[PDB]
Amino acid sequence: VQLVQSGAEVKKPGSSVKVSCKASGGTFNTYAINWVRQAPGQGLEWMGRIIPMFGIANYAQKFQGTVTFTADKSTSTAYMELSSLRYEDTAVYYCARSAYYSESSGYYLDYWGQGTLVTVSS
Amino acid sequence: VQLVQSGAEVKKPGSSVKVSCKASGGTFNTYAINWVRQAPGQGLEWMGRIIPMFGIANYAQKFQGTVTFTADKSTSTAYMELSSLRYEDTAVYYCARSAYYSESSGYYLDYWGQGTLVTVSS
Amino acid sequence: EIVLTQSPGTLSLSPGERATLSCRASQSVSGSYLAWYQQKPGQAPSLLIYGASSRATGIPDRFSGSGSGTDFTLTISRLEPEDFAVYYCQQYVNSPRTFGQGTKLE
Amino acid sequence: EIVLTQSPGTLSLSPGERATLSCRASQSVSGSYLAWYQQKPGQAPSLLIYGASSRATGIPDRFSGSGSGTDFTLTISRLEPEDFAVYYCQQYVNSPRTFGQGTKLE
Amino acid sequence: QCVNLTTRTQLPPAYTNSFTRGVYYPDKVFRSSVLHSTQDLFLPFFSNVTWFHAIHVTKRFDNPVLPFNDGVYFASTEKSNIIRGWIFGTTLDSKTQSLLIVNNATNVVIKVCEFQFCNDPFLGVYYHKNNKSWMESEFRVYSSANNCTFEYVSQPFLMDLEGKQGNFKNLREFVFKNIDGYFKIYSKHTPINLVRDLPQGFSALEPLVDLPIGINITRFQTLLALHRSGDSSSGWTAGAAAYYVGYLQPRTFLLKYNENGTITDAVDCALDPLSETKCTLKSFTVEKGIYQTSNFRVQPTESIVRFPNIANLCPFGEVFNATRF
Amino acid sequence: ASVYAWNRKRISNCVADYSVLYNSASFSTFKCYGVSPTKLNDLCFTNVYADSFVIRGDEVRQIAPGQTGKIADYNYKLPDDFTGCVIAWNSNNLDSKVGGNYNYLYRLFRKSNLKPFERDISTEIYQAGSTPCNGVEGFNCYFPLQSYGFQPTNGVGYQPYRVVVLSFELLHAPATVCGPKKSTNLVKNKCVNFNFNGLTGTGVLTESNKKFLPFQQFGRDIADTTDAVRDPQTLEILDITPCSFGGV
Ligand SMILES: *[C@@H]1O[C@H](CO)[C@@H](O)[C@H](O)[C@H]1NC(C)=O
Ligand SMILES: *[C@@H]1O[C@H](CO)[C@@H](O)[C@H](O)[C@H]1NC(C)=O
Ligand SMILES: *[C@@H]1O[C@H](CO)[C@@H](O)[C@H](O)[C@H]1NC(C)=O
Ligand SMILES: *[C@@H]1O[C@H](CO)[C@@H](O)[C@H](O)[C@H]1NC(C)=O
Ligand SMILES: *[C@@H]1O[C@H](CO)[C@@H](O)[C@H](O)[C@H]1NC(C)=O
Ligand SMILES: *[C@@H]1O[C@H](CO)[C@@H](O)[C@H](O)[C@H]1NC(C)=O
Repeated sequence: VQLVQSGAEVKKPGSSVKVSCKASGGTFNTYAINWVRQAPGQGLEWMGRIIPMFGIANYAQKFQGTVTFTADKSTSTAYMELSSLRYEDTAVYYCARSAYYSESSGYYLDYWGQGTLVTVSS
Repeated sequence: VQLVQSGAEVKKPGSSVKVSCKASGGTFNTYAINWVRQAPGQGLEWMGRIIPMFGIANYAQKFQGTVTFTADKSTSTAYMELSSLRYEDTAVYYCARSAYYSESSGYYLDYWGQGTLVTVSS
Repeated sequence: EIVLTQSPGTLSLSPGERATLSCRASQSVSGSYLAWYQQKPGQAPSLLIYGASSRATGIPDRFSGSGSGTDFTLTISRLEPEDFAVYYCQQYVNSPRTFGQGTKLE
Repeated sequence: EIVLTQSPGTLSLSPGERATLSCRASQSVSGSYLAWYQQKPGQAPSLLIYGASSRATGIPDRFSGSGSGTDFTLTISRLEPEDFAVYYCQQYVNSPRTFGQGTKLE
Repeated sequence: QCVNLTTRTQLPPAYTNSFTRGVYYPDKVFRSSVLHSTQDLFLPFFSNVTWFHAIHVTKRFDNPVLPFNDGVYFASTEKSNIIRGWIFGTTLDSKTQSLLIVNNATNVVIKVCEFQFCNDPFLGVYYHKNNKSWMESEFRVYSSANNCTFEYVSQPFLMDLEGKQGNFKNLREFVFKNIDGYFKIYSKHTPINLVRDLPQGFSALEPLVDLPIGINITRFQTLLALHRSGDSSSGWTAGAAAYYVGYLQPRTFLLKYNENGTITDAVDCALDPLSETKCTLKSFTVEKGIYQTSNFRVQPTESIVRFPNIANLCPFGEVFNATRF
Repeated sequence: ASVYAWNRKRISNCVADYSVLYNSASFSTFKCYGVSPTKLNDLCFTNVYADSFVIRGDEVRQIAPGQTGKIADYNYKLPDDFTGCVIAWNSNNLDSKVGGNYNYLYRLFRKSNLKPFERDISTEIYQAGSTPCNGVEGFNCYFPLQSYGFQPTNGVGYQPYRVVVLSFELLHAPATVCGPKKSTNLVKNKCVNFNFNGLTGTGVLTESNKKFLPFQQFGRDIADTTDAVRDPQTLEILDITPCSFGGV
């Protein structure tokens, strides 16, 4: 219901970072969490999804090998790791909901966090 | 848009007559055709309506059994038949179009023909 | 069956002031299903208005309805000499749709 | 890979009227696997619709989808000033859940 | 629209015996040079057949309704084949869908739909003196049709449709069987040279076609078509028409098979003890000698009940309807 | 046909090319109910009923089993137990005419709902008021049949979709319509599992000199076992013999 996001990251180019999306109670087990880039002055791009219960993370062709997805079953916190800061990697990453089931075959993004701004500096 | 009809009828009393109101293209299907007596030196009297598409003609109590309404789907022409010439049947018959559909304001005579004169002679 | 009586039956001469020619019915007109008509001499009637006040294509908005219930008004800004035709009312309700008797007949 | 192209890129122009936002895809959207999103400036997108026309919790039914095949409609029946926001599409049919380029962006 | 025939004289049907007639292939299976014994519906040898004859020589149309047995044999001795189909419908009043066979010169149509069939069914064909042609101008059988369960159509065929008087050139054999709402028609054509006699010829009937009626059927009707040179009902010329109707009864039947696979000959085990010993021996010739054939037992007239009945009525009502259990 | 006058045709006594329709894929909606797009489609059907009607794109969803709407309750009801396919494809070029084509009609209002196969062709004006209509269209009287008015430049939701509802019941006892049945080729001179026209067996096929009658498929010799069988693919009669076996 509430998915507060980590603060803006001061990451010099080439330095790795890990975002901290925080799940409310009952959020990880029932529904999947998906990550979208939301590049500055541009559209939304689907990086991938994370099912915390089964630890399964699958990524799109573009982002493969460049980003690492992890989730913590205890403390209910979602993480996204950037391998290094490439120059175009500046963005406002977002964590949102999914369904990943049969009866509900709608895998839409129910609730989105506030967002984290990564850049060369602040 | 233009409804040329019959002009004048040379009918000795008791002799039947048929009127030939001509509908322009797209008029017969979309709109019904209505007939008005317009008796000489007198007012306008609604004889009835012809629904051409479904061949439905319904009459007022006064004119029932004395007049026949027919319409030709091919050639788009409207016809009205008088059973016989009674003495009061002299008039200036008029043909006019109204919309049966309720989704557009209708049932009011949009456009009228020139008029058909029935008399004892010319 | 519904009856209609137009009240100003005849104005012999043209003084050009606005005239509020009227129509009245035994049972109140429902949903304002009434229309006015312009019948110039020697010619067929032409639709002037429909509903209660909705105007018509090619007829200027000087012709103005102002009716409700027993719908009773057709007004003009000024009375043109040429524009002096008998004006009729016909209800388009389920009744026989028998016109009024005319309000501008010389 | 099923690309989506939103057709009215800037039809809004501070709109005061109902809209006809569109989305079209290279291969037809199978089983209405599309969604819409409300991205108010400076904030995250909010889900507006799922399936083809199924509405959302806390979003009024004035927002109406009307799509099939190449699902293409988001219709705001009565447009509100606060409701102004770039609107996005997303297809979870075959695609790696890709999005469109945004239709109500200044 | 149905109009019934008038002035038609009625006479009781003649009784003739039909022997070694109406046997048909029991199964579609091919058998070559094998003697096969099977139990199937078959016309008994020397069976009584009701004989309805239409002879111009009032004018003797004889096409009455006949009850439909599980197996029906319809031998017709007609040179010109004036008969044009049969109505296999119990109600005949559009209550239920009915199989209809109609033969016309222009086309031949078979239908399984409900129709207001006439009480007496006939097809009218007319001839004109100035121009020589025969066509059916009367379609009594077809009336209004409501919603139909199954619809069938048949390939067009051309027939003379002209009345003939004389010795019948050919004999047409028909077997009608309905099993599980599916109707089987068996057709045979045999040349004959007899004025009205049933010849002593073995015949085997192939299945012409199989159709699903889809309803329970217990009655069938026969349609006889008239040829005419006023009002049509009052006066007509019958021509020469003879048709025989027999009812099949299930019997064990011993059938010879030739190399072609057509039945060479068949014998009825049940009528004759000699025939039954043939079927037990599985050969059409009996070897000289006594052979244990079957078992004889007597069935009973009635049923005697010898347990006395007490006047008192059992108090099951006491036990079942008791206040407290 | 128009939606109110839904046209029905009976598809009877013919094999059906179900596979080619799938291959065409000219249809936007292929929602099949009960039969599904499968081998079950390519099998025996007692009766096939085809229904055609040109409807609104938005109303295509309505004509599904257990759904309600104006088209559903006033023009063509749907069987709740419907076993069949609903196809909708765009006829925008074919069925839209410049200035609108007002020939296709629909029933906005009707006195009650309709039965699953009800064809109401009545022109009687719907009455919603205490006043009887008496054949004059007025207030409290609104014509049931209204014209949809398809326009060439309009949204696809407001563009025509031709709909050919195909009803297939699944009992299949009459079997008047059947699929191609996926006939194979001949592989004689080797032991094979043969199934010529419904009799599964094991044996080697060879040329047969026997002349079967036209109404006979398979042949049985003495002791009631299959000896020769006619494949109906090319009306060819083939002799069945067991492949080699014996003790060691
Ligand atoms: C004729 O048929 C009847 C059955 O209706 C049968 O009882 C009778 O034996 C048959 N033969 C004669 C000569 O009557
Ligand atoms: C000619 O034959 C036709 C068809 O049998 C028939 O209708 C017609 O009455 C005959 N005679 C004339 C004079 O046309
Ligand atoms: C046939 O179907 C029609 C269509 O609804 C129905 O009115 C009728 O009752 C049915 N039965 C018969 C015997 O006509
Ligand atoms: C045939 O009769 C049986 C009687 O048990 C009945 O149940 C069945 O519905 C009937 N079939 C038809 C097609 O009328
Ligand atoms: C099949 O019938 C023909 C006559 O048509 C006959 O000559 C032949 O001997 C029969 N038997 C065969 C081909 O085994
Ligand atoms: C089998 O198919 C071929 C090719 O379509 C055709 O020529 C042949 O007549 C078919 N056989 C039958 C019995 O229909």
